[PDB]
Order: sequence, then structure tokens, then C-alpha cells
Amino acid sequence: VYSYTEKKRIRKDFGKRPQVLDVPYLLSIQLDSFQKFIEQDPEGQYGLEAAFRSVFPIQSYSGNSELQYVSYRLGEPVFDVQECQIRGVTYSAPLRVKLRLVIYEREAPEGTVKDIKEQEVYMGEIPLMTDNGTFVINGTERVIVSQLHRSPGVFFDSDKGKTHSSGKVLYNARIIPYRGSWLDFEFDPKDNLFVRIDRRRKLPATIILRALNYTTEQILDLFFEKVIFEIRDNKLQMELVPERLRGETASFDIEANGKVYVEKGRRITARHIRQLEKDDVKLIEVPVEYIAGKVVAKDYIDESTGELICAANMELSLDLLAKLSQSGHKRIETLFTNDLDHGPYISETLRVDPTNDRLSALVEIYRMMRPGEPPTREAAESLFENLFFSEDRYDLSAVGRMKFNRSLLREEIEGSGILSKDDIIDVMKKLIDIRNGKGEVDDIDHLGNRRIRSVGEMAENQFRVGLVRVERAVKERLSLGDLDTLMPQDMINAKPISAAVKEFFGSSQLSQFMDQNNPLSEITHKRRISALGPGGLTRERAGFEVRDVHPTHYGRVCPIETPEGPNIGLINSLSVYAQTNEYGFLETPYRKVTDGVVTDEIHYLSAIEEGNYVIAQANSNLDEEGHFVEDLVTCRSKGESSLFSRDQVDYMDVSTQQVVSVGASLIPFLEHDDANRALMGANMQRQAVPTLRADKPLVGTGMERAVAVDSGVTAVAKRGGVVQYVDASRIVIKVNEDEMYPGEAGIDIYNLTKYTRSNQNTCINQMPCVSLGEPVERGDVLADGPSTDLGELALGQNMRVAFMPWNGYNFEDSILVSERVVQEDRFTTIHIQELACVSRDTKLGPEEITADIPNVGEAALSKLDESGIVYIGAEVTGGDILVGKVTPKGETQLTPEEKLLRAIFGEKASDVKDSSLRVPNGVSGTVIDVQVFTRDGVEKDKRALEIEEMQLKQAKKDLSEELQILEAGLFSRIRAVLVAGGVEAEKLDKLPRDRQLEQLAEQYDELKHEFEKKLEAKRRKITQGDDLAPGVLKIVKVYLAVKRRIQPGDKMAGRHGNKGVISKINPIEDMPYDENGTPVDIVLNPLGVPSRMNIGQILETHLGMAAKGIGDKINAMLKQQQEVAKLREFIQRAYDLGADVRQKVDLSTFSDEEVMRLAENLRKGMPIATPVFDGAKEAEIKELLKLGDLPTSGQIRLYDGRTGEQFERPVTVGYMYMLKLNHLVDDKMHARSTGSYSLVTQQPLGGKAQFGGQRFGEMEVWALEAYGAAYTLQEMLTVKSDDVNGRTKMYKNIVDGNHQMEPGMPESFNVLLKEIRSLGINIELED
Amino acid sequence: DLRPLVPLDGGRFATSDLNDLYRRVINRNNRLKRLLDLAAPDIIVRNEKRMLQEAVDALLDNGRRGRAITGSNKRPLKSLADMIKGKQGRFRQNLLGKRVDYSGRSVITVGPYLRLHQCGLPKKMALELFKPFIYGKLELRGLATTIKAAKKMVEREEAVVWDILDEVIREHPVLLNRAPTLHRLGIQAFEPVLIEGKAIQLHPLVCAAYNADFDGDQMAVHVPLTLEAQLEARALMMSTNNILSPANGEPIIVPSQDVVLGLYYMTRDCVNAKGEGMVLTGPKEAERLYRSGLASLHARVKVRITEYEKDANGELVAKTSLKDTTVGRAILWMIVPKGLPYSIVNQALGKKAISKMLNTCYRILGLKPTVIFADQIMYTGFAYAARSGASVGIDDMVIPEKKHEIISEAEAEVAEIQEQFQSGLVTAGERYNKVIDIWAAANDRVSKAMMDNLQTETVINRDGQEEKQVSFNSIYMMADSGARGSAAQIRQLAGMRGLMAKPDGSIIETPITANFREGLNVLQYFISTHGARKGLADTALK
Amino acid sequence: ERMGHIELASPTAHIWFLKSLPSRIGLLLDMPLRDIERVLYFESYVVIE
Amino acid sequence: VYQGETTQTLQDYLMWQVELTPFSDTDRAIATSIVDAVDETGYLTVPLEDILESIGDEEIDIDEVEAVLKRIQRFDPVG
DNA sequence: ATTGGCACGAAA
DNA sequence: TTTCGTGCCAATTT
Ligand SMILES: [Mg+2]
Repeated sequence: VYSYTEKKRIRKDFGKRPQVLDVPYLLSIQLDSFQKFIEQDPEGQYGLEAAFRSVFPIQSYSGNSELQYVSYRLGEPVFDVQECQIRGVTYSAPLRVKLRLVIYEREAPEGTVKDIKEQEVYMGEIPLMTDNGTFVINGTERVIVSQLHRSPGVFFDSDKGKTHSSGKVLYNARIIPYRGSWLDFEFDPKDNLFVRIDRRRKLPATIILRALNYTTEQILDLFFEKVIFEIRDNKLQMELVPERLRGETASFDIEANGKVYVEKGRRITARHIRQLEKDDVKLIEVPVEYIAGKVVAKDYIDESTGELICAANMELSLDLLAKLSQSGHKRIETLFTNDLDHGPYISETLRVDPTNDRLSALVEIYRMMRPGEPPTREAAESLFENLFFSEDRYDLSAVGRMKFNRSLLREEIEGSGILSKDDIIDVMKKLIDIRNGKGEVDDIDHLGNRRIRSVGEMAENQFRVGLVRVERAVKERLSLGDLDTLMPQDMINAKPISAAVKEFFGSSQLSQFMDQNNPLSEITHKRRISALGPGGLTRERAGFEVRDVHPTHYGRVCPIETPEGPNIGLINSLSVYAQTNEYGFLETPYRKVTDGVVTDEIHYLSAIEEGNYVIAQANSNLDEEGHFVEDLVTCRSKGESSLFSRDQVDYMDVSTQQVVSVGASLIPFLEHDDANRALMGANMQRQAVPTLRADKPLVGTGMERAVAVDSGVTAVAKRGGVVQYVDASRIVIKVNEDEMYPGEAGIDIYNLTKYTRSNQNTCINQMPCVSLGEPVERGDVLADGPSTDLGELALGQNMRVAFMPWNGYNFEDSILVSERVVQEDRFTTIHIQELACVSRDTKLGPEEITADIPNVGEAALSKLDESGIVYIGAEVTGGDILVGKVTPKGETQLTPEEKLLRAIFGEKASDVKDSSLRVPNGVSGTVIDVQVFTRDGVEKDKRALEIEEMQLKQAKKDLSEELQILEAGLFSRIRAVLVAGGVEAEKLDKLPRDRQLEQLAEQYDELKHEFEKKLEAKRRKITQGDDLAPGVLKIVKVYLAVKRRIQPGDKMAGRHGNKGVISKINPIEDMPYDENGTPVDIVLNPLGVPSRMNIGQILETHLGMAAKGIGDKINAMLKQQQEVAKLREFIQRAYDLGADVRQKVDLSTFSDEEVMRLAENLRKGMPIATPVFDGAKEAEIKELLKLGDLPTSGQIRLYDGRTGEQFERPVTVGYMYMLKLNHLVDDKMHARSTGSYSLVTQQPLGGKAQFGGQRFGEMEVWALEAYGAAYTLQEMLTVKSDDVNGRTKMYKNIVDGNHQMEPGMPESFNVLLKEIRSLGINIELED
Repeated sequence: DLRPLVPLDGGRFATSDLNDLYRRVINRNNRLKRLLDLAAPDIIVRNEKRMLQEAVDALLDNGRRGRAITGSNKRPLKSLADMIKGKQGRFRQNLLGKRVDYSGRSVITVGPYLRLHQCGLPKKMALELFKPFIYGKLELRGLATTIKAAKKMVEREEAVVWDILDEVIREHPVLLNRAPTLHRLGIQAFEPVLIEGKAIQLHPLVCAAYNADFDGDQMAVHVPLTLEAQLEARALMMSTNNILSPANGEPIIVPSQDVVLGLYYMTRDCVNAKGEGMVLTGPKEAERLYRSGLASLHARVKVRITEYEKDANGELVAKTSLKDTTVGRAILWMIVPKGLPYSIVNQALGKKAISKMLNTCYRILGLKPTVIFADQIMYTGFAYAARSGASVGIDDMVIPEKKHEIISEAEAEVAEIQEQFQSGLVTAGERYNKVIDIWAAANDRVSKAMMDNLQTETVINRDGQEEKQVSFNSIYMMADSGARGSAAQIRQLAGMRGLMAKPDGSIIETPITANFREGLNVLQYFISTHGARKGLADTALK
Repeated sequence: ERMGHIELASPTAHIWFLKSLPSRIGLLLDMPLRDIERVLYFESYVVIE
Repeated sequence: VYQGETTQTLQDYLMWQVELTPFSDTDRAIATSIVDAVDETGYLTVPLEDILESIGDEEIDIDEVEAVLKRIQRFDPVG
């Protein structure tokens, strides 16, 4: 079963693996993101609701009044997308927010409700996203690129011994919130823990602990295990735990129960620990020397003196031990600090830490944060509270909290947005555990640690940024007491919010003009992922590791589509099936394997979830029931690939094209190409320019239709029906009665875009592809946009190509092109340019656009109309006047000479200047469109009235069509009611259509009134004036269209990274030809094939030759009229070819007309689809060649066109898809003799827009110095660039035939001298 | 005039950064003067003096001390120090380098017909570049009586101005430069030839010095003005003067690609070719036989060759003898100058052989014969490479028949080692090393089998027997002649790709066993991307 | 090529001879740079005689 | 940073044509004086006696100034 | 990010 | 009272 559009031309598919998941909508990442930002949410997150609730309620310091938020609404846009693009305005909607102000009373419990006033206010304009995922800011479409950034949370890393000279690793941890300040913990080579706030001066790690109201004993209890010393009247008898002594050397005599398990000088082994556990040895006698370094845990005070014998966290000595023993003490607490497992870091950090209280830590924190000011207790407390524990300054978002809890191995996912003591304690404990040796550091390049941020989230953030400033203004203005009269409308101003929104949508780094070379360019731009921008990386500080391909990129980021240069590895493209989580993490689909059979249920797994399973590769053979055949399946388990058993497989890939992007999936035979050439081809494929006629690839992958349809370049039927009207500019479809809404005339009108300018000065034009009266269905293609052929992507042309050297004209990527290609206009392109003329208001009267330019002659005004504007369709060149404008010059005194001039030549010539718009030199074309914008209140000229009439005609036509259909229906009802009475057989026919019946007449009158109202509304919308600018009266825009042909110097390319420049246009009789006299179109050098290793082009050439042979057979059968039976038999043979393909084409369900139409569409070659990793084999290509009566090897004999003799070896001849890139020599060639100079440096300007010169940089100076050409360098330095007298003297001497120069002094040296003197330094030349 | 204002549309003049700094300094100075005259309290005059000091510091060097003051869009203002220093400062932007007049640029194409000292210049560029010369020449011969008359004649592009341009560009070198200019060979002098179109034609033999290829490269052209500049271009920067590398003394005019392929093809022998076994009077008879279709270019024959050798006093003495050679070698002998022996061409000529021949010609005879020899070599190589009809097909990548057995044996060995590790006899590192060594040995065996199968072919003898000769495979001929491709690339084309490395550097144990004629699956292609992107990133960043 | 001049109401230190790491003023007077800056920006006094 | 561009006025065009005209030193000085006293509309704003005084040499008559002026008047634009 | 000079703090 | 180490600042990156 094929759709109507697809049934016209079916592309043979060589794929063999069945499809289980369809390719999703390629622009979901933009539409869903913006819908989340725009749509109403019952919950308090995901959009404008979250921003409003994170700021409101806004309450004053006095607390007697506050602002309450209720709801918001988006109004209808004033102009549509087409209207916005035509006028040059923003497609946006107004925001109406219903605020409410309450008044509280005094001397009463809580707040008594004195009054409540609720009002709806205007908060500005929010730009809206179109159906194609774009924004119209100023008559231009724009794209916001998604950003790949670092996820919030806690991350543990280290330095690989580079910081220290001894190669010691210093682990560290970092806490990054979504909005707030960072928190760092780090180590030192002396193994002391330290803390850092907002990347500032290092502080001890116990400062924050003391600031969190913790004593030394509590800290030691948190970070250490207590050891109990029991003074059993002799030598501090110890309760021993066997596991404490693992990996330790005994420094004393260990004996128990009369048995010496461990002697002096003997280390404790595992067997000794086992024996101690078996005997449960507890009581151990130790000498006093064993406690020469043990550290007491808590504080012990003598009961007699009552003073502090020893402070907490201090080693005990013999004198201290004697003092505590003579003080009647029996229980002591110490810390276990073995040097292998439980490293003593916190104790040393406490020793280094000077503070021993809760206030001095706050004072030190305040001093470190704000130097050069006396400390204050309240200020320090406020700063500490606001750093991490205030909801208004610190926010750990839901994704941040989830990542924090997952890193800390907690269970709860939800939580608070602010830090707590327990979180910091757990972070410290995890860092200490990592230092000890039980833990692993995190990988920053892992896709589970990198997050995706789209347009909606950025818009929400900017809206909140504006809203907090609005709240600050409200708080400032709410101090004054005027609650009895003021309204919320005047309490707030929408200027900051609108300014922030427009600045984000217009001047952000991630907001760019959409790439509009072809639909593939737009698709790639809308699916682009960038690591740069506000909050991301910089290309000069990135490094090698962030630019590499990570295993987690598998199925989420394309590994062979990235720019080559400074931005390599930083700009990425989304995969075909890749999605994003609710937290913004990339996930990819898989098929679940249950009980050894691959099911059809699809699970989307993220990077974290992926690593826990064994996933089989897509290229794995199965059975008709779904069993793996090979017992060692290749699978990826933990970031590495290896062989597994059949029963160890958990998941499988859903397709063979899920690892590449849209651009990389359009390259046939991709698996036969090297990765670098594949990348080059992918980059080159999206800069091809559309030609006059589209041509399908004839060798494809099957993704052309998805790209063509998902891109909004084509016209797609919204509802099914029949083509009522077809025209080159409009299509009218009569909707089926089963899809029509009640009380509506069912018609769909599609107005096609005709010869409009794109962002790259190319042509956008739509052509109908349906006939009058044919049926259509929902989703069918009605018109083809640029680079589209019957709903398929068509970026280039099919060219007959041979691989052989030809007299050095294909030397080093040069391309030889036949003259027939030029004669057939196969690579001719249309380019459209716009020019603008602005008439403003001056002090000496206003500037006038007029036909009376007194100084110029009669001929120069021949192409201007009565209003002073060039005619539509005029051929113009450099220097021609497009719009005539005069600037008034005013003087109220008339000298006798001026009076004589006025008398002789008229007063109009005087007091007037010339400021007309003229075509720049080197520019030619045809005037195709003129648009006039006039300020409101200014009289319109004749041209604007004609344009308005033209605009009104189309609206009248559409309204008349709908109204006449409705009138026909109503008159049918009138006749049905009337003939039920007097059965006037011929009276009704003879009488006009004027003619319960009163109700129908009233309905007719109401319908006419409603359509008159609609027409009046459309007329008012058309007649509406423009608000241009302060002091601007009128604007006139003129569009020029030109056609560029192919010529030497133009850049051509294929789809496999084989680019080149045309070197010669060869006459037809000189090209190589075969036995039938058919010449080739393009000759390519074979020497570029083996070194580049891009073999896919040879296979593409062979398959294109086979397809062209099949098409030639079909065309030959068509030329001599044969019955449909033989045609359909041959077509069935062609479609049934292949080794167990997944495509079944049954022509028995086709009618004779359909078969003939298919044969007509197949007479120029049968299109073929080969997936990127499920394509055609060589045997199938050879079989298809045999079906077309062509040699199996794909090589034929050629003859020289100049001599007629045969080439000594067979040559590979076939068909390849070639592209014309947007690098035209017409835009490259530039030359200059003399021109304008800078005012300051007096040097020639740069660029081709001005008549600029080429820069002679330092390296060229070095090259000249290495030759010893002093005079050439001197004339480069002085008489060519910045010696004012030298230039004139050299020019005069050259005109006089004297090739000599006077060097002189450069002016830039004088400028440098003046600039240095302006610094107060006396620099001068002497002698 | 060194700090001008910005005149824009609508009459707005705005301001510059230096002007803003001066205005701030002047305002502070005037306020301080007034306060000092009014005898203000010291608490205010101290603050005013501090603000004046800060304003002066910002004017002299903004941002050096404290926080730099910003403009309308929160960007720091440019001070005098910013003008003086930096890559955007005076020294590196206007004094050590600058833009010049009489210059142009455009895309480059290949001119195979050009001589070594010639370049192809579009006449539209040349009309603009040599405009004052055209004015002078028009005034010189009475065509124009005033400068404006010549100006209008050039503007109209009359028929005679093209003859004037052709006369004035007769002997006037132009300088061609390609960026980046890494050494002094990046700028060279050429004699222009007026051509149609908009692209500059470049001699192939000078493409190696420029490091240029014809896939979008652009070049700049400069015109010398004075007699000294023209003579320096002709005597120092001319291409014919640059034949040895100043870095090491090696030649820089080495032929490559098509010329090498053609010369290699023509100077080869076949066991049983048409016309084999006949005796020829000389190279002219060999060429006459070849052009008539009576003898093969590879046929082994006997030719009467006369060769000259330099005597003790420096004179040439000739000797004539019969030589066993081929038709193509005899045809090529008509190009070699008289001072070289016949043994320099009686072999298969690769890249190294052609380089040796050119170096011998330069060492024995001199510079001008070397240039003539290089031009003739390029012409003959192009002509015979075109005539040979060398192509590339899928059947040229011949896969050895024993690849599958080698792969199966390697898989069996690694399976046995994995089972033994499962039995616990060895550790992980030893097993990893054993697997790596086994796969390396398998790859070496596959490469050897592929090269053995590719490099030879079987031919029928004159009597009817069998002989083994060097293969005429197009890929093998391209790789063996030194034109394009090396052994590793051919191995990747027709044998297993081998072991791949992770981005850190560790080698993945399981290799890619498929070549490029066969398809790679998703996993192997994904594995190769690590090395591909690592190499590309290193190239971009260094 | 014509320059002008401004008469400062009070003396002002040149920043090049102050904030360059080998501070010329500080090395000449043999004083730390911090004290020099504190005196210059009206944060502390210094005794002349 | 902004610097601007050098624009060619009527006097710049006239001096460019003067420099490419075979004048003598005295004739070139007279031509410079004449081109100096030309307004925006292309008319001479001073009598030739003022130009002769501005020359400052006592060996030049009004006839040489007349000849130089007639030569200048045939420049572009004519008149 | 990386390197080198300079002021500062702890130790012989 | 000298001497080496550690933290800070300024320079650089087609
Ligand atoms: Mg290149």
C-alpha cells in the first residue's frame, strides 16, 4: 500500500532488515521545548508559571501590602508569519497577566483585609515559534541552537600529578548549582583538606564546619570511630577488635589468656586475625609507650580542679597520662587513624585551623569574601546565610538535586533547592573515602554528566532575569504610602522584561540567522548542538578531551558530522532517533530481548542506564521467530565491545542508521568510505545551491522523503479531497464531506511562494506537482519547494562520469566539464539581491521621492515611472537610477548670479540636490519586485496604491470563492424548497436567481453581511500604515534577480568528500565517447580515489550506471508503443531483483493508467535506495547490470574525441550525483589599482564591498626579506599603502613612462609618534 | 584628525572612546578647579582628586588598575595603550604589515599548457591592475590627447585598449602569493598570459612549493612598479630561479601524479606484446610504428641509439650502438638532452627515477636545459597518461582467497586463550598481550597474502608457455609508480584494517577484520571515528 | 599634527611608572607598592618631613 | 575602532587632473591658485587680479593666467 | 591553561 | 638573621 505521491515514482529499496520503529519528526526538539515554555501547566514548573511563582508574591518591608499573581494569557498576533516577513516586523503575541494588590491593616492580628484590587496588565510581546521551529524577529527567520552544558550537582575529579613535581594525585570535589555559588573541596600534598568558595583564596575545611555550628568533639565523632580506653588499674588494658589491626606491624607485646598470639616485632597476619576472631580476644594489655601518639577524642576535666586538663584532638603524652590517671579517671576516648585505610586528615586540618569557635569562622569567611573593610557579626551572618541557604540567591534545581542524591547514593530523588549540613558532611565523607581508596572519580565527558538546554529553558531564564528586576522596582516604589488610590497597572513597567526578551531573541550568541541554502541546511541547523555560548566553553580553552568521541555518544551524537577547524568537537549534531529526558539528558531507543527472542517493545535508555546492560549490535542476523543464530554475539556492555553468549543479551539496536545524523544518513555506501572523507562530504552536502530544475539523486538511501516533508519547504495537504483548481501560484482543494466541519464551505487554499529571496541571496520558489481533478489525501505533497522533486530531496544533478586522466586538466582535484552541461543549464542558479532607499525629514524641508532630477538627462529617467521608481521587469546595470530622490538645500538670500540662474533655467533646478538610489558597480539583474513603506499620516504615491490594489485582489478572490460556494449551496436549498410547491419546471429556469423561505432569505442576507465584514477587515488590515523610525518618511525596496551559469573556477562536489574546481569547459566533439557515440559529461581523476579511500563513489557510479540502463530499457520500450503487459512484466522483474529484500512491489494491484504513469516517471532511470549500513551488495549490482544488458565489471571502451583512436584500457563509466557549492568565482575575483583610504592610517581599505586592496602581512615581508628584494619591499611599504605624496608622484611618473619612485615616510609612523607623545613620553627623530 | 567622530545616518555623531575619556578628564578637572576656587571642605576635594586620578588612569591605560570603565553595551573603552600595543595595535597591524594598491586575488585553476615561467591572468583583472600604464600608453601614441580621454576610453573598453594591454604586459613580471606564506617560496614571479574567464591558471610543477591544490584555493597577485622591482622579480623571485630548496638543497620541481603515472606506463615492458622482436633504426621509427598501430608501447625490441658523453676538455663525443629496449623508452629518449646516457631511461621510471634524471640533468648540463627538460617531461607525462586510459574499478581491489582461513585460525587461537583464562592459568595482562600479538600476526599474514596476490600476473609466452610478470593492475600501478597511495592504504582497501586505539591510547583487542571493498558494520565504523577525529583535532589545533 | 594640553588642577601619577611590575616609583622611593597606592588614592597619610 | 574613508571632492578631481597635465612649475602654481578659488558649483569666486597677486611673482602677466585658466576650463566637467 | 617574576611566610 | 618555598599577578596563545 503506497500513497498517491509515492505511487507515482516508487524507489527500489535494497534494504533487507525489517523496520520496527519509524523515523520520528525531525523538529521535535524545538517544538516540544517551546511548548513547555508557552503552554499552561497546572503544576508550578515548566514555563512562565515557574518564573511567576519564583518571584511572586512581592511584599514590601512594612508588610502592609503585597502583589499576588493569578494567571497569564497570550493574545492573538496582529500579523501572520507571511505578513510579518513582508512588512519586516516581529511575529509575537502580547502577554496579559492578572495581578492583584491587597491592603493589610494595623494594630490587628495578622493582616486584616482592608481592600483587594485585581487588574490585568500588559507585560510586553513574546516572540512565537512557527510551525517549522523558527522565529521571525525582523522580517527574517532565526534559529536558537540548543546548548550542551555541564549538569548541576556534585562531581569528584583530580589532577593527574601535573600540579606537583612528585606526581601525587590531589583529589577534589565541586558542587555546582543551577543558580548560585559553587563550593569546592580539595586536598594538598601534605594531605590536609581545604575548602574554597566561589573560586577564591583557599581556606581550611574546618572553617565551614565550625560555621555550621559544630564543636570539635562533634566533628571528631562524625569523622572518626571512637576507641575506648579502660583503665583496669594496670597499664591501660585495651578492648581489642581484630579487624583494626589488618595490615599493621605490632610495636609492642600482644598477649591474651596466657597465649602470645603476636610477639614484639612481628606483624599481624590474616591468620592471626582469624584466630583472634575465633577466640573473641577482647582484653589486651598495652605499655605506656603505645600511647605516645594516640589522640584523645573528647575533653576530660579533673573533678578536683575543675579546669581543662587537655583540649580535644591532641595527642596524649606520658605526663598527661599520669595526670589523668592520678585524677581518678577510668574511661578515655581516642580516634582510630591507621595510615593505610583510615587516613588522619580531619585531625591535621583541625590542627592547621586557627579558629576554635563559631563566630571567628564567620568573621574569617566575611573577610575572605570582602577584603578591605572592618568585619561585622550581623553582616557576616547575613553573608553566610545568603551564600548557600537562601532560596532567593541559591537554587539546586530538580535535575541538580537528582544528580546530587544519585552521586551520594541516596534513595529520595526530590528535595529542597538549597544546601544543608548533611549534604556537606556527606560530600566531605565521600571525598575522604575516595582519598582512602574506596571510590572512583567522575568523567566530565560522559553524556550522563552533560545536559541539553533548549530555547524554552533559556527564554524562561531570561524572563526570570527581567522579572527579578521588575520585582526590585516594585519593592523600591512600594515604600511610599498611597495604597488608597494606586492600581497595579501603574505599579509596574513592562520595559525591562520586553527589553530582556528582545535582547535574548535578537542578539544572543545562540540565536542565529537560519542557514537557508537548502532544506538539509535548515534541518541540520535546527538539530544543532553547541558547547559554546553563555555558560559553556570557549574554543581557545577547550582542550583535546572535550573534543573527542565518547562511547556514550553512541546513538545520541553523530560521530562523523562536525566542522573541521577551531570548532571541531564543539559543534555536534543530533542522531536520528535521539531524544531528551524530562531532565534534559539524551536517550536512545532499544528493543528488549526477553527469553532469548527480540520483542517489539521499545525502551528509551539514557547514558547512565545504558552501561548496566548488554546490548546487541544492529547488524546481527535473526530468524523468522526472532532468535540469534551466532552463539558469540558482538555487544557493548560497559563502554567496551566484546563477544557474549545468546542468553546474556538484554537489548538490541532498533535500526542500522541510529548511530548517524540526518546529513550522514543521506550518503549512499557510507560504510565503504573513510571517516574523514565522510565528514567532509557531510559538511559539503548542506552548502549546495538549488538549480533551475530539480533532479532526484537516482541513487539514494531512503531518507530523502523524510527530509523533504519534515522541512517546511513543500506544500502538504492538510485534509484530503480533490484538486478543484490548480495554478502556478495557487492550489484550491475541495475537501471531502467526511472531513468537513459543520456549517462550513470545505475548501483549502494554498498560496505558493514565488521567487523570493532567502538569507543567502538565493531563490525560493514553489512548483505545483498535482493535476486538475486528481484525488489527494492528508499528508500528500501538493507543491515542491527548492531542491525538491516529487516530494524527495534533490540537491544536485545526475552526471555521466568517466574516471581517467585527460591531458592534465583534472590534475589535483581539477574537473573537466563538457559544453553540453553548460548548454542544458543543468547548474544554472538564480540569485536575488535587495536594495533600499530611505527618504527622511531634514531641517530644510523633507526629502522627496520624485521624477524631477534637474541635472540628469532625459534618457537616464526613461526606466522610472511617474512616481520616480523603476518599472517592474526593467533590465538594469551599474550606475542606473532605481529610485529618484532629491535633498533640499536652503538659503533665503538670492545673489544676482543666483537670480540670473533661476531666471534662465527655472527655480526648480536651484535649492535642490540629488540623492537618488543607484545600482552599485558590477551589479546587474532584472527588477522583479518593488515594495513601498510609508509612515502613517503621510500621503501615498501612485505606486503604493497599485500595490495595495494588487494585495486586495487576492483576498477578494479567496473570499469570493468561499462565498460563491456557500451561495451555490444556499440556492440549491432554495430550489429544493421552492420546487416542493408550485413545481415550476421552466419558470425558475427562465427567471433569474433572485426568487420558511423568508428564513432562507434572511440567512442569505446574513451571509452577505458577514462576508462584507470579512472583506472590510481585510481591507483595513491592508491599508494600515507603518511605524518606521524617528525622522524616517518613506522606504523603498527593490529586488534584482540574476542567473549565474557554470564556468571555470566554480566549486563542484559529490557526496563522498570528493570536491574540486572546474578547470575547462570542453567542446562536445573533444569528449571521450563509447561505441554508440555518446560522450561523457564530466571526467574525474582516478588518482584521487586510492589515497582518500572513499570507495563509495565507485559503487555509486556502478549502481547509477545500472539504474540508467534500466531506465534506458524502459524508455526504449516506451518509444515503440507496446502493450502494458510487457511493460509491467519488465517493471516487476526490475522490482523483484535482489537477495531477500524487505520491499514487495505488486503491480497486479496497479491499474493500466497507474502503470503507464509509473513507466513515464521511470523512463529516465529507476531510483534506488541503499541504507547507510543495510545497502546493496556487489552481487546485486552485477545482477542489476545484467538485467540492463551492461557489462558486469562496469567498464567499457572509450575513444578519443580529437583523434578517434581507442584508449588502451577499459574505463569506469557511469552516473554520479554532483552538487554545485556556494563558492562562485563571480564573488571571488577582485582587483584594484587605486581607490579610497582610511582617514587615520591613510592605508587602503579591505574587502570587496569597497574597492579594497590585499594585505601584505608579516609573513610576506619575511619572504621578501629572504629573497633580498629590498626595492620591492620598500615600494610595498611606502608608495603603495600610506605615503600620500609618494602615491601621487608614483602615479604621475607611471603615466609619464618613468618607472621611478621617491620613497618618503609612512604616515602610520607619524600616527604612532603622536600616540606615544600623547602618553607623556618624549620620542623624536634626530639628525 | 587621529580621533575622528562617527558620522552615521540621521545626523547622529555619537562619540569615540578617546573622546569620552577626554571629556571625563576635562569635567573632573573643571569641577576640581571650581571647588578649589570656592574653598570647599576637604572631605569633598579629596574625593574629587581621587576621581580625577582614576579618570586620568582610565585615559592612559584603562583596566590596568581597578575595574575598566565600560561604554553603552558594557564593553571596556579603548585607551591610548590599547591603540599602541597588541596584535590590533599600530606595530603589528599598520607598520609590520599593511594593505597595498595594485593587488588582486581570485581562485586558481590548472594550466597544463603553460611554461614554467608563465602564469595565466584574467584580462579583466589585468585591465584594472595596469590602468596607469594603459593611460600612459594611450597618451603616448596619440589615441588620447588628455588624461580624461584615456579614462573614458578605458571605461568604455574599446577594442584598441586590449592591444594596448597586450603590449604593456609583454615583459612585466607579476608576483603570485598564497597564504599562509610559510617560506619564501610562497611568493613567486611569473610572466602573465592574458586569458578569458575569472580564474588564475597555475603551472602544475610549482604547485608543490605553494602547497596548493585545485579544490577552492585562492591566490593574490601583485604588480611591481619600478625598474628595480621588476628586475628583482625577474632575477630573484622568478620561478625558473627557484629549483633548489634553501632549507636542505633538494629539488622543488619534482613531478607527481599524472606525469609520473604516464611516464611509468610508457616505460614498461610486456612479455608478449605486438611488434616484439623487431629491429628499429631509431626512436623516430619507434614513434612512427606506435602511431600507426603496428607495434605496442611495451614491446621489447632492439633500437639503434646514439648517445653523447662529455670529454675531458668538456666537449661532446657521440657513440652509436644497438640497445635492447622497448618502444616507449625509445620514444621518450627523443626528449632527453644530448648530455645524458641512455641507461637513465632504459628502465621503469617511478617518482624517484624521474627525480634522479632531473637531478642528473641539472648537475651535468645546467639550468636552462633542466627547465626545458622539466617542461617536456610534464608534457609527455600528461599526454601518455591521458592516452593510457588508466581507470579504477571495484574489481581492482582484489581480496586474497586465504583471508578467511587466516581470520578463522586467529579466532580459534583467541578462543583457546580465552578458555584458558577462564580456567585461570594466566592473568589478564598476559592474555591481553597474547591476543594483541595473535591479531598482529594475523594482520601481517593477511597483508603479505594480499600483496603477493596483487603484484604478479600470468601471461602467455611466444611459444605458448606460461610466464609470471609484474601486474598491470591500475591500483598496483598507481601504488608502485609512486604517483598516489602507499602500502598501508592498499592494505586498508583490500585487506583487514587491523587494530584500533581508544582516544586515551589503549589498543582495542578485537580488530576490524573488514576492508573498504567490503562494508564495515556500525561498531567498526564507530570505533574508527576515535582515531579519525583525534587526527583531525590535532591537525586543527597545531 | 597639532596637539593640545590640559592644565590639571592637582598632580596625577602616571600609571605606567606605577603599575608595571618593576615599579619605578616604588623602587626609586624604596617603598612597597601597596603603601604607594594607598597614599595615591587618598586612603592613608605619609610624612614628608 | 572607526576611522572613516577619504572622499573625492571637486577640487580633488581638479588637482588630480592638474597633476597629470604637462604644466610648467609657474603654470602649475597658477593652476593650484585657480583650483583653490573654485566653489562647490564650479565657478571662479575671485578675479584674476587676486590670483596674480597670490602668485607673488612680478614676472607673470595676466595673459599667462588667462591661458592657464582656459586650459583648466576644458577639464572634466567641461565649463 | 601555562609560564615566569615578585612578595610573603616558614625554616636553618 | 639569611634562605628556600608558596601564593599572587601579568604576560602569552595563526
Ligand atoms: Mg585546497
